[PDB]
Amino acid sequence: MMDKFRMIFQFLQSNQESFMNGICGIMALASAQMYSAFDFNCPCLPGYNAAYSAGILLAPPLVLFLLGLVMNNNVSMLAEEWKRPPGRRAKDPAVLRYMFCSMAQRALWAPVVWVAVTLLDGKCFLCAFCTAVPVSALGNGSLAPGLPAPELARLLARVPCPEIYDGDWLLAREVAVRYLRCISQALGWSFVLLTTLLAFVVRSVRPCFTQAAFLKSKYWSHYIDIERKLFDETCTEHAKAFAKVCIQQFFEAMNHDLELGH
Amino acid sequence: MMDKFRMIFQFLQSNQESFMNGICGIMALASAQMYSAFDFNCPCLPGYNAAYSAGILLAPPLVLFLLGLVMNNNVSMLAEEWKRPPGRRAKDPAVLRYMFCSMAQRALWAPVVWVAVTLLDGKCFLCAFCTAVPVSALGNGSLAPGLPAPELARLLARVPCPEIYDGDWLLAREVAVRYLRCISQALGWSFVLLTTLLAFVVRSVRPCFTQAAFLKSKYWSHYIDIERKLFDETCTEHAKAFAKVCIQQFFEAMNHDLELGH
Amino acid sequence: MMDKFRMIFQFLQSNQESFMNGICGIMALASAQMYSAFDFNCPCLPGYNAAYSAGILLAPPLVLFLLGLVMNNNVSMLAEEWKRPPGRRAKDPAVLRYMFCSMAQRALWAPVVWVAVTLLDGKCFLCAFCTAVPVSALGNGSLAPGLPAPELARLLARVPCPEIYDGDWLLAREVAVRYLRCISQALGWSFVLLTTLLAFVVRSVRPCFTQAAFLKSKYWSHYIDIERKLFDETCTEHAKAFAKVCIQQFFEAMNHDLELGH
Amino acid sequence: MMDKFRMIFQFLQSNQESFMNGICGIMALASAQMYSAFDFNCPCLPGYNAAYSAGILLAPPLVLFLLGLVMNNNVSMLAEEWKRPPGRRAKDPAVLRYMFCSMAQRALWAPVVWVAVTLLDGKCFLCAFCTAVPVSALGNGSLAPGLPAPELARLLARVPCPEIYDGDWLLAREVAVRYLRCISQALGWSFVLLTTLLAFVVRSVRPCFTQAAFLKSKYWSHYIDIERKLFDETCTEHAKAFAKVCIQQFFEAMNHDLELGH
Amino acid sequence: MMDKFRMIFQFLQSNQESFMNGICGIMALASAQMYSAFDFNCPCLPGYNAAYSAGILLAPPLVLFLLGLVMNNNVSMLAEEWKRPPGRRAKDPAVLRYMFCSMAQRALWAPVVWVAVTLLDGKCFLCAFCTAVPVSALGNGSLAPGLPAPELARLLARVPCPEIYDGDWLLAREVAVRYLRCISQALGWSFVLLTTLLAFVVRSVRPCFTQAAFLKSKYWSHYIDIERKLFDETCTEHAKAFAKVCIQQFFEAMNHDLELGH
Amino acid sequence: MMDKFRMIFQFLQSNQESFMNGICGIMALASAQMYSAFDFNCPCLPGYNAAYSAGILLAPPLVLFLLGLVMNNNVSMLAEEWKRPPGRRAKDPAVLRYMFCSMAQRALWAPVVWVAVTLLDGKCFLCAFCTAVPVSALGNGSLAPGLPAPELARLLARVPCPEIYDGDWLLAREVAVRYLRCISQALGWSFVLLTTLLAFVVRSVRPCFTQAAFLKSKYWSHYIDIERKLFDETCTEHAKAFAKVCIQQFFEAMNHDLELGH
Repeated sequence: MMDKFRMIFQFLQSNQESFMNGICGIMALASAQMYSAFDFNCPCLPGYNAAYSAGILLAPPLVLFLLGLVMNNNVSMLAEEWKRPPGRRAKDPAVLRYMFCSMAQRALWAPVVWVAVTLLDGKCFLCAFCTAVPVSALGNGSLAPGLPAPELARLLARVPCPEIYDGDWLLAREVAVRYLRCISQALGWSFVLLTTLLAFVVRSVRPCFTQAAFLKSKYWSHYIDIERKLFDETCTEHAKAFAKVCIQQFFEAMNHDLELGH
Repeated sequence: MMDKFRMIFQFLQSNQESFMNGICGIMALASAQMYSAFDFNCPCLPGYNAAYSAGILLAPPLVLFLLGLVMNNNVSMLAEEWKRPPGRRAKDPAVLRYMFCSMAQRALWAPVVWVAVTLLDGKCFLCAFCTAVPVSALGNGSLAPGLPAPELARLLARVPCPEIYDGDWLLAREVAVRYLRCISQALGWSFVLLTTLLAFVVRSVRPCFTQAAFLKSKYWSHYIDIERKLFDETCTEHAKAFAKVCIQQFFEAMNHDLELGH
Repeated sequence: MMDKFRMIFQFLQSNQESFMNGICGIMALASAQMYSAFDFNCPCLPGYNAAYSAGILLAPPLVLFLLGLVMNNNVSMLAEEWKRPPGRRAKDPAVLRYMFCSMAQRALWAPVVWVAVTLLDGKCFLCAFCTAVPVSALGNGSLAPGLPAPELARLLARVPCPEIYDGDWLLAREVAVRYLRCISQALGWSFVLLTTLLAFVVRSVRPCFTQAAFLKSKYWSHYIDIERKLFDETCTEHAKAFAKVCIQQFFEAMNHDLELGH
Repeated sequence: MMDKFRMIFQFLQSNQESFMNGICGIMALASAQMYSAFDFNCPCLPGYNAAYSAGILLAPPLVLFLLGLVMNNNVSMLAEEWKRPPGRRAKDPAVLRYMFCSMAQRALWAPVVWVAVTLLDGKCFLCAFCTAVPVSALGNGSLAPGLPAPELARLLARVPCPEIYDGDWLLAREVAVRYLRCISQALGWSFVLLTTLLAFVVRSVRPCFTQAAFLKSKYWSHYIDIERKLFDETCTEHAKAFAKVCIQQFFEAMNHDLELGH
Repeated sequence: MMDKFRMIFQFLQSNQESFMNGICGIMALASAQMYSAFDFNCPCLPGYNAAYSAGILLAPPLVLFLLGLVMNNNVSMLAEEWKRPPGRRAKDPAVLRYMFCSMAQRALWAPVVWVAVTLLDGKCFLCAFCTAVPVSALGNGSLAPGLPAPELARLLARVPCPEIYDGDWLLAREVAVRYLRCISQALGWSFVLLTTLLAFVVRSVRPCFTQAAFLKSKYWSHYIDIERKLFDETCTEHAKAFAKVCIQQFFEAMNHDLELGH
Repeated sequence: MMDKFRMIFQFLQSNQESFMNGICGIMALASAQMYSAFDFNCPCLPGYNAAYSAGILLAPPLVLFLLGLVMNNNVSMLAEEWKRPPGRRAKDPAVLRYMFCSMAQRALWAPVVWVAVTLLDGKCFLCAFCTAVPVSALGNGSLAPGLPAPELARLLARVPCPEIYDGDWLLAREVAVRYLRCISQALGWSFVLLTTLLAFVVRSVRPCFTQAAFLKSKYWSHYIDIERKLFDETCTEHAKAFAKVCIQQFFEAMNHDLELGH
């Protein structure tokens, strides 16, 4: 099971060449790996499955999203100037609208890798649709020998839980699995395809790439840096002149000498 | 079992990019790992469980909290100036109230990771509510064949202790477990979700972020640095002039020469 | 199974000598390895195979292609100046046609390694043509003992799925496999041969290598570098003169002194 | 068993950020690990246990304490000036009392980690109170079938020694253990809690933190450094002028030439 | 199986001392290792073998050859000036003939290591001549008990495929193998001997080592370096004077000020 | 089997202190290790052995010898000036005879380590003299019960091939082996002794150590270095003045401007 995460492990061990997305690589690479040690096991009960599996395609994604906004050091400047009234805003809506949108496209790198990499291994999908398999399809001389609706859902639904499987009635194990891990791995490619193709279009066309506001932004965020870095200079400077008055008082103020004079 | 902690192990091995929270990463990453080598095993007795399990969601958290306050080098300055009377305080309540509050939000990074990572593996929860499972639910032709209340609590309660399990009466093992590790992993996400969302709000709104007092603080804590660093200069300086009087006395004072003169 | 990817692992660990193709080595080396942890298992059903196997020779290639264009920092400049009308284009079609073509030949290094390295191991090919093997050829006293067409496709088609194989009727297992992994490894060489030989011709002849436009290009792309790098200078410069007016106001504006004066 | 010590192993491997306590980390981290390779096995005899177990909560702690005082380079200066008569002491009792007390709180970091980490694994506690377990409690249809007092102590007392356990009479093995490793791990938390909370109070209040004597101390210990470092200068200086008289005598004193002159 | 390639692995890990051949060591060392992970398994059918084995002594060699020419940065200069007409060639045939020949003797280091290291392990040779072994030689009381020609080729030919071997008729397994891995390892030495001895003669005698043309060559290839390296200087220089006119326009052109003036 | 080569592996990993022999350590250390992965297995047939074993004490040595001459960068200078006529030789026979002899004593470090390290493990010797063992010596109640000459050579000769050994007739296995690995390891020491002792004599006496010609040599080989290193200076110098005439033509020659002028 180490394969899905040990890969980025040496890849992390490989080099130190990246960007903000590589800074996102600090987190989401763990998201490529955090799946590995976090186990998965479904109740194999009659109706809980379709509830439970939807838990592991919506919450842990949404967590990794919101942990992207708070993680970067900008939201206050947008949060601060939004709550204030219009007019008083020292920034145009344009620089707001852009700079707000350039937070999403750096956050979305985690919650798409953690929807691929829990489809390609199918576990998330297996416990979610096993209740409705066409049992007549490849059923070893099938025909549903008088089987009812209840007490068959409790027959099908165990399929992922291996050692507690009921038996050969209208199914083997290795044909009900290994046919739901096929359909799953079809979505996993026909999903990641559509997303990356939609990564094309975005850059390639447009949405708030105006040469005007891009300039004002990068100027501004560059300006906050020099402000913080420079304020410390005046403090340490202005403080240095102030310590000399007091520290000297400790000297010449205990005994004006040492008793250890030989 | 190495997975839960070997992950941060290479992640620790990964790089050296962090902050005070990464300084908290020095500790709490161990808290992500300290769970790994510290075993867990419940008494599997009739009433001790619900006592014992609450031991491992309140004490070891609270320890990691208080080890956060004492660990950082500020509490004296707050502790010193609080015990003194008002008026004599060389600092406003504002700089107190802020600087005191900026100790919590750096300490709380340990005691939330050690409440998630002992819910997602369910062991802490399993030995805490096994005494009340609905045995009729998925009970293999159930009906409670005349079973009493006592001598059934001692029947259910063994469920986590594997090799000492009684038997198939109104239960298998792999259906009483693997249904309490489902409910547990639901809290683990619906908890970590709520917390991180509440990490949003805090930064995003406010609570003592006033531009006034933030300034006075960082100036002040910057000032203590130069004071300590500069005091050593005068000492080593003032001492250097003093050693010359005595060290010379050792010379010219033993024999004023060596007998080894050839 | 680590062999196919652990090789580039130490090879990655080997040194840091490469180029843009070695920059492509950042990705496609993973493509040499990403096959390793991504499992493969075919439905072993009557007609799905020839559908499913074609999934793993066209989609995951095409993904690695489009992830090559978006990955490099040029497509905007081509995308921007293409949507505009002719005439307004500040660049000749020649520099366009070349610079556009020099994106393909840096992208095609991934989608040819991931068509070799899923033929040489034959798994992709095995589940794709097992339905039509000449069963009379090496069939252990063959003759098709009255076997029909249906209920034989479901007999042949299981061949890759080992533990669920039907039996010795007109076949053993280790002669239906180990004869489709021969034919496969013949394409894998007679393919990679043809491609590399076609890598010869390209460089060796020509296609838009004109000394004129190559010059204008590398000049231009060199020019964008100095523009971005130099703009930051004026900002940090022009900003530095501006901070001094405000930062001084914080000083001399809180109390014009400290109450901690002893 | 490597877990309890392999953790600090990579943690030691982690970084090199610490202080005098981290210098104590040089030793006590081994004390976190020295437990690992030093085995434990109790006599499983009738009365020796309660003797023997008390051996491994008092001696190996007390050793790690005294190895803390001697390890640091100060005790002579306190030991030297204590044996002398009062009055002649070149230092006030205050600087003595403080500087003596600042040896304990750097030594106590070892003998509290080696009392936690041999309670949380319970082995030290198991062989110490097995002689008195309430056998009627969870005793598999108990009632003490005429069992005497002697020849039952020799029945209970074997409980930790696994392969030499007598048998099922009024006990199984996995219920007499796994109920004494519960009670133990309760002290281990309710102990480490109380200690760390008492680490709060100490810093937070007081005990010889007077601004007067703290100054004189750190000045003094700073002074011993420059004295030792500077004495070597005069020696190597004063010696250099002295060697020239003799070393020249070796030259011009063997033959005033070489016979190898060609 | 790691031995054949893990050797160069630490040898690669050993040091970084080599030349263009060591640059070829970048590739062919993989060719010493690429054999390791690329499996081998022959059809064990009547006539395909002698076809199939010849596949793995001619194609994968020839690939590693052509990947040597394209890999080095010279073929264009030869390819460019060859297609042109004679007379216009700015270079003598001598510098052509030499410089063209000094491409082969740097490429031939891969396709001789991959013909040795797939003879010394004999697998390539075993599946190629098993159809004609003298069965009477060491045949355990032989005599060919009426065996025909067909239905014996299908008897011999299975010999490499271990678990599907027919049986003891006129052969054991461990005497038909372990006599074709002897004859093979004889060629492997009597081949590598002849080649290295022919490496002697080449250097030691001659073939286009003329002092005249060697000079003109190394001068020329040295000249292309300074040309490329120096062209970038004029560009970045000539561009720097050009950016100042436009970048200033962005300034003073948005608002000529900031609205954030307090 | 890793022991014979894993030793030099960490020894190689040990340090980087050596000379030309250590440069030979680059190769022959592999020769100490190349034995490890190159298998050995003898035909166990009646007469081929004494042929085959002599293959692995003469060819692979002789290869490592000739790979020593060609490997070092001197043979041309000797090869060039030997083919020429006497008189024209710019070097005395003395400097020739010495410099030629100082190639052997740097090459002979490989072909003596690969004759020791395939005697001390005896495999090379076992398959070479098993055909003539005194079977009466330690033969478990021997006497040769009417055994003929043929059909006994095929009885003895299998001895190294373990699983195909015939049986107990006049021999066990573990007494025919483990008496030919004794005699072998006697030569291995009484050989390496004689060689190293002959390494004494050589240095210690003489053979072309004349102070005259040693001087002329090391001067000469020192001179070739400065010649090659210095020639590149004039080229890059003389070329730099030449590029400026042409590179400027590319500028001012495409359009004398850019159309992108805004």
